[PDB]
Amino acid sequence: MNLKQIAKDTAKTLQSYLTYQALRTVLAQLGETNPPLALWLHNFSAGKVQDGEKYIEELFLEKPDLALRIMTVREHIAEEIAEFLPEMVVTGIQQANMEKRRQHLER
Amino acid sequence: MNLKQIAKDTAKTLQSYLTYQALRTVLAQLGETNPPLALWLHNFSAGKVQDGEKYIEELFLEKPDLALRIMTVREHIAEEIAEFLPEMVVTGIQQANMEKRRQHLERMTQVSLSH
Amino acid sequence: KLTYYTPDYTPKDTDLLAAFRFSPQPGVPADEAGAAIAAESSTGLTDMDRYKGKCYHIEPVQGEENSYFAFIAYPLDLFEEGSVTNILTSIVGNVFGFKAIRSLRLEDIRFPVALVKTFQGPPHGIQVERDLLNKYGRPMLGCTIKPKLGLSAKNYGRAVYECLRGGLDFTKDDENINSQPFQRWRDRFLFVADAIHKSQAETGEIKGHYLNVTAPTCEEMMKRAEFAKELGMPIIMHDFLTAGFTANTTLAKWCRDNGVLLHIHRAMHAVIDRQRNHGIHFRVLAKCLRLSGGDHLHSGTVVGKGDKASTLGFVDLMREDHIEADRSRGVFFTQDWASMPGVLPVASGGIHVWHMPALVEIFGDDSVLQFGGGHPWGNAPGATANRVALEACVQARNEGRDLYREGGDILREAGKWSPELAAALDLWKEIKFEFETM
Amino acid sequence: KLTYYTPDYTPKDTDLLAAFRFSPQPGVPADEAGAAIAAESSTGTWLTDMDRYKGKCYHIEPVQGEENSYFAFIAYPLDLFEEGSVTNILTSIVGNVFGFKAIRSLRLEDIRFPVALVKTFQGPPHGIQVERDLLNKYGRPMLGCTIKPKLGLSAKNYGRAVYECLRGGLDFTKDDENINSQPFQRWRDRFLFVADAIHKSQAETGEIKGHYLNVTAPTCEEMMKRAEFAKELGMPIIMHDFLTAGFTANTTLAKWCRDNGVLLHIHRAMHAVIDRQRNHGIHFRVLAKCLRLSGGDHLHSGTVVGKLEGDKASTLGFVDLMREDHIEADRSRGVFFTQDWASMPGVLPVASGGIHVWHMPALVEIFGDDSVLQFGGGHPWGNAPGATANRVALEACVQARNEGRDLYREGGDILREAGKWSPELAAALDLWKEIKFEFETM
Amino acid sequence: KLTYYTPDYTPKDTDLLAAFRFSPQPGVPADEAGAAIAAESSTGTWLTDMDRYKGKCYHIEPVQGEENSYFAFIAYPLDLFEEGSVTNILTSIVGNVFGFKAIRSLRLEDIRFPVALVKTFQGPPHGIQVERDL
Repeated sequence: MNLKQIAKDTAKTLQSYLTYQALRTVLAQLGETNPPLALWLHNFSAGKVQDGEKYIEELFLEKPDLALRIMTVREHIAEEIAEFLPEMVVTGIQQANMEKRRQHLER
Repeated sequence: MNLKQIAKDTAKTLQSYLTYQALRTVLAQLGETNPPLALWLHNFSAGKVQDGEKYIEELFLEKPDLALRIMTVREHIAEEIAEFLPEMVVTGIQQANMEKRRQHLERMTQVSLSH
Repeated sequence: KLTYYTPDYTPKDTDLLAAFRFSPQPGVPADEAGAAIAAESSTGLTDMDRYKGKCYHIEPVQGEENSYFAFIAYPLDLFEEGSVTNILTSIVGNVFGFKAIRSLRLEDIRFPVALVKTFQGPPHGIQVERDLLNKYGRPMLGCTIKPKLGLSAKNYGRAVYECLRGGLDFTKDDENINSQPFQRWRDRFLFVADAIHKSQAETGEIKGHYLNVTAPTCEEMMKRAEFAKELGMPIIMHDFLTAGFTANTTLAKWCRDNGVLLHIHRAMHAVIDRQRNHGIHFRVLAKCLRLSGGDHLHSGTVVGKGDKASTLGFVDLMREDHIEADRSRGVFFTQDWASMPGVLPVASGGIHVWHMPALVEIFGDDSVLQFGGGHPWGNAPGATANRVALEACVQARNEGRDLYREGGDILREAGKWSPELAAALDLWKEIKFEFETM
Repeated sequence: KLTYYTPDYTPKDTDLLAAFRFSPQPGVPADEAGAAIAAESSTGTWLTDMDRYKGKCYHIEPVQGEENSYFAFIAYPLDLFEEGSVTNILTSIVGNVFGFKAIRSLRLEDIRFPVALVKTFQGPPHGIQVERDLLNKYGRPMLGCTIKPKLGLSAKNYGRAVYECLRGGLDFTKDDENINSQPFQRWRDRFLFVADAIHKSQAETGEIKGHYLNVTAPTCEEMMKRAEFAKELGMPIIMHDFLTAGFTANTTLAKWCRDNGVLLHIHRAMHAVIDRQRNHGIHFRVLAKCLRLSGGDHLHSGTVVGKLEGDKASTLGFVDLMREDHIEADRSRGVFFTQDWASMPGVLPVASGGIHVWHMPALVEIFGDDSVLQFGGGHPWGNAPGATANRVALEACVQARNEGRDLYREGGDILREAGKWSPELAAALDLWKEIKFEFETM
Repeated sequence: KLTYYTPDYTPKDTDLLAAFRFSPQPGVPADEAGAAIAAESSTGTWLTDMDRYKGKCYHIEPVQGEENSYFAFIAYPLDLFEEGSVTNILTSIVGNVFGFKAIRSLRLEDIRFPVALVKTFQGPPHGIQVERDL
């Protein structure tokens, strides 16, 4: 019951988070390339980030080019870092669980 | 493309979110054994879920048993559900992205014919 | 066998050490490469054993397959004293063209203390410079005018004055402005001089502008540098790379002779230091500028991009007297400077005000925070915003506050005292990502 | 709303032009890139008519074959650039645009200097034609050679070796490019003894001799101190590392040379750091047009036979670019824009390193009469015989060409025959028992 | 409480070293002398870390045979000395320390110039090898 929809939701979350990460990449790439558009994008985006899939839908209605672009970026980041996350979140929590238990053992 | 940075962030965010989900697991299970604590933990954690280690530091200052319990729960979660993750994210993103482009192509041809 | 690969040689202190990263071509053994790189950069009646450059350690860069780190030792005799030019020519001249290597990149160099003692270095450097500018206890503010040409020197001069009177310490010449048909250099100098004199008097604070002396010929560069000296200007700037090390080494000695601070702009650096697999990394070049001469050096922005780990490293390298090897920060060998003074790192480009508390905590009081463009109210209020923002941060730190998890508040709070700072912050409605709770 | 990408703009003749090749990052469209590159190098800020100063990106095309690689053409107003200053040209073009986060890689491929700008530079202190009249060498390429080893050799002895060479029938000799003034060979001494070798050998051969003295130094002051003193000795030629020393320092030296009528050899130390990689940096083709402009009479173009194809076409191209007065744009030889020089003199390409005698006929057929064929290291009999060998081989080659023979198809014989007259040339040729591949027959 | 006599300090390579021989006046102990000599030639005044600049007297031994004669070894930070300037080296080492009322006699015996300092001097305009070729 748990793990099935625990992982299901976490996937939808990761999806949304990479979209934010795709946005912040397109921000910086535009930060140098087109300050005007970069400024516009940043202001428009503020707060929206919550849902990644709803965000593209919203951005499509405003400036479709930029919506498309983020889609290709999020796709590129996923394919190129996804395989490596399981070997990091596990060993990141395991490194945090051994370290915090050391603090409790002394004090 | 600064993937080294984008990986370490998704790791720390996923870790901060697997701390939140570990809290949901101990809350629903302790909801049947301690109604007063199921509300106590709900009150204490309200709006503090946005950081995994900022949450644990404050819970160690309150009840060390509750802090270690979440630590082992989030330990179990990642060791279990993390292996299937990447397959889901990518195919998920690609299924969605392909579909959003189709919708864009359908909104493209609807503006093409009206021109 | 090869006498250029000596796997047991322990470096003498007086040696010059170099760390290269290379991919050898299919078939080429690593030891052969490290040895050829050693041979070519050094030498090849043979009591020559003194002068040969030895390759004394090779290792594989973790992760990256077909990547090697080669350490080479050079004797103190190979290099002309005070010559950064000859240092380069001896190290980088030719080793980069080998058909047996797919790519070579120079990561680090340990300049021995005996060689360092033969360079002037910064004409003043951090410590001294403050005593001269009378600025203490905080990083120094500067900012870049925009655009370049299309502004009559009278206006550039008016624009500069707006900024210095707004509460800044420095303003800068757009780096590709030397002397073009519609802004001849001597005019710029006059009007910039006048902008300093006015604004300094009205504020009671030492004001500066990095006048851009960079020129076609050495003769011409000195003409500019010292007419700038004639005006009583406190600081001039130089594009050390596109101009050349020889041309600079020159200017830096002049600067010590005339007590004029030196602002070094790192133009063209991306052509060399960008690519991981090939070229010279910036940490090397940074050391060479410290060696040649310069009081400021653009170490680039930190808060954009790994960048961090590697940047903090060479910031340490251009500031400190002793630097412990620490590979994780990019520091390949321990480095002494033997009381040669440090160069003020300059954080340039891309940064607006929100970055302020980050920039303070990362860089500290010995840095220049350069702010090239744009505040909705003009140059002066922009300069005021950025000053208050900074003052607010220095004090927040000194009181003991956490500039990472508190930066937000620290600015929003002081934001209620400067309406100019208020409008600056208003411009950037921040984005934070929260995951779907409840 | 991007005014930095103008696909219809036809460039004015007085414009500066630049061809970049780039790999755009995932997501970035090509026109966004070319425009940003145009903006940054020019104005870039984003009541006047600024239009004059804004540099325009006027054409974009994808590289044939290569995926994710585009050529970007940009035009620059003549007003953007300070006169005689390559430094400023560089800082304006290559200053910043290479660092873009939205770019995987950037390589500058060619620049069209407008005649109107070319006219503001001195160029070579003498250049090909003048220098022949100065040295009295005509009708053949010029023979030089490098002495090995570097240090670990006293002035008296380096000088001795230089004499041995020049006397053996060579035009030129050169300092190792990392020889300036070290703890065991201070320049003042190297200069004394080299001068002595020239004077002696010159009187003994009855032929103009020269050695490229490396005035490359730490400061402009020091660099001049040496050139000044090489002049005092009546030396006809000095060398300078334009890249590691820098362009400002060079522009200075090249003027001084014209004022004192001293020939100026130019070694491109550290060029490989910039020009090696196909995907990033600046191509040597550009740096050569720059070295032409700043100043210099010779320039190391590297050999064309050690390195293989595609260097060939590209090198032939820029040899033409530094030699001729008008160069037709030819993409196949890597020449992006038609270049004029408005009677600015040509630079002698110098074919350096890794080449021995066997290469001789090839070198002559490729580079022709206006070249300097350097020969550093080694003949079994010493410097002089080695020099003689190389010299006779050359003389034999020129005449064989003038007689009308195929230096590719007949190179072998043209040498073997000449070898029956020079035992030194024999010894050298016989040192290389050459390899040929025939497939199995019968 | 004398920080100018440090018997355990092992000299750095970049240090300047100096060996004095002295006769201490009746009453004066040898360590008092070597320390004063160290102090005077260096800082000598008696919130910072001055330690860098203080010249340390690091070894003392009596001259074999000769009674009332000691060797005093002193180390000097590379930073004490102006470059190429023997004048400054002299003024720093032999400037004052020879006048001490608590000393019968002082003789400077040898100096170890560190390679790091040697490198700041031009030295002989030509020197043996060059001059033969000349």
